[PDB]
Amino acid sequence: EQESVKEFLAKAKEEFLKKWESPSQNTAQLDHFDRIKTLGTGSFGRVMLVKHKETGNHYAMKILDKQKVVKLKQIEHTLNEKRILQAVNFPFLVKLEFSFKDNSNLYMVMEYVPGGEMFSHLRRIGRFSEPHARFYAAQIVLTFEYLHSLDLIYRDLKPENLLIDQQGYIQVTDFGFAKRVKGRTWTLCGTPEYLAPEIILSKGYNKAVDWWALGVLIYEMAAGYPPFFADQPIQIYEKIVSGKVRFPSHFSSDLKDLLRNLLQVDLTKRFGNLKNGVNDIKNHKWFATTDWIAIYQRKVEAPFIPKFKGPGDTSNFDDYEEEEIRVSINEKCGKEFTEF
Ligand SMILES: N[C@H]1CO[C@H]2[C@@H]1OC[C@H]2OC(=O)Nc1cccc(F)c1
Ligand SMILES: N[C@H]1CO[C@H]2[C@@H]1OC[C@H]2OC(=O)Nc1cccc(F)c1
Repeated sequence: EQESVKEFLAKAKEEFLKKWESPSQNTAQLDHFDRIKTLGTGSFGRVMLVKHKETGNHYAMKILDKQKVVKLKQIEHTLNEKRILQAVNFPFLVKLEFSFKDNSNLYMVMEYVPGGEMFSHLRRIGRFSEPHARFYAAQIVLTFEYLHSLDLIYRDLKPENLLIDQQGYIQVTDFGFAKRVKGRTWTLCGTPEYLAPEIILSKGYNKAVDWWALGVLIYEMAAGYPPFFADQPIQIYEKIVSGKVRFPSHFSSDLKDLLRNLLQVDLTKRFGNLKNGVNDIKNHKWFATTDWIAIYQRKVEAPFIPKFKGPGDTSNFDDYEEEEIRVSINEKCGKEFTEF
C-alpha cells in the first residue's frame, strides 16, 4: 500500500481515539429548536426536521424514548451509536452537531440532507446504469476502509440508509447497529435481505459481513431489486445460505465476477476479507475507470443532483402523522443512560 494511504489511516485512528476516550455530552436543549415536520418513524424513536431559533440553521433531530429503548433491549446499541457518531469524521458520513437528554428522551441532532433516501431515487428511475452504481459503490468502499481501520463494523448497509446531498454525493446515516469490535461479535441484528450467512447461522462474525452487504447493495442498484427476497424471513434465509444467485442478462461480465466474490458464502474466501483486504476490491476490473483520489476529494461531477428549493425543503421525504414530543415531569431510566 502507498505510504500516503497508510499515513492517512494512522492519523484518522489517532483523531478518532481522542474523541472516543473523552466523549462530548449535553451540548444543547429542546427549547433551542422549532419543530417543522416528521421525516419518518420507528418502533422506539422518530426523526424530525427542526430549525435552531438563534442561528436559523436546519437540522435532523433523532428522538428516542428511554423507556421503549430499555423494553426492546437496545441500551448498549443506543450508547454505541452516539459514542461512535461524536468521534468519527469522513466525507461520506453524516455529521453529529449536538446531543442531549431530558426526563423522557435521548436526542441526536445531525446535519439535514435535503435530497432524501437513495432508495426513493432508485425506485423512481427503475435501476441505475453501471457507471451510476459504480460512483455510489466507490464511496461505500472508501467509507468501509475508514470505519474498519478504526475497528468499527457498520452492520446496516441498505439504500434506505444512504442520503443524497446537494452535490449528488452519499451521506451514510443510522449508526444504531454500529459497534467497536476487536476479533468477533455475536448479536443478531440488521435487515433480513442484507444479512450474511454467518449472522443467520448464529456464528461469531467480523467485518466480512459489511462486504457481503456491499454485494447485496450493488446488485440492488444495478438490477432494481435485491438478489434474495420472499414473503417470509425464513424463506429469505434459506436462499441466502444456499450458495446460489441468478444475474440479469444486462449485467456486464466484470459486474458478475465482482458480485460472485462479494456474495461468497464462505467468509474465509470473500473479497474484503483476504490477505490484501480492500485492495482486492479497489483493483478489480469493474472499478478500472474509478479515480479513487478524485472521489475522496469530491472532484467528480455527480451523475444526478436532487431537485429541491432550499435548505428547509422536505419535498424528497414523505408524510407521517404528527405526534407530540412529550417530556415527563419525573426522570425515567436515569441510571441506564448516565454516560449519554
Ligand atoms: N424510510 C425511513 C427511514 O428513513 C426515513 C424514514 O423514517 C425515518 C427517516 O429518516 C430520516 O429522515 N433520517 C435522517 C437522518 C439524518 C439526516 C436526515 F436528513 C434524515
Ligand atoms: N458530512 C460531514 C463530513 O464532511 C463534512 C461534514 O462535516 C464537516 C465536513 O467534514 C469533512 O469534510 N471531513 C473530512 C474531510 C476530509 C477528510 C476526512 F477524513 C474527513
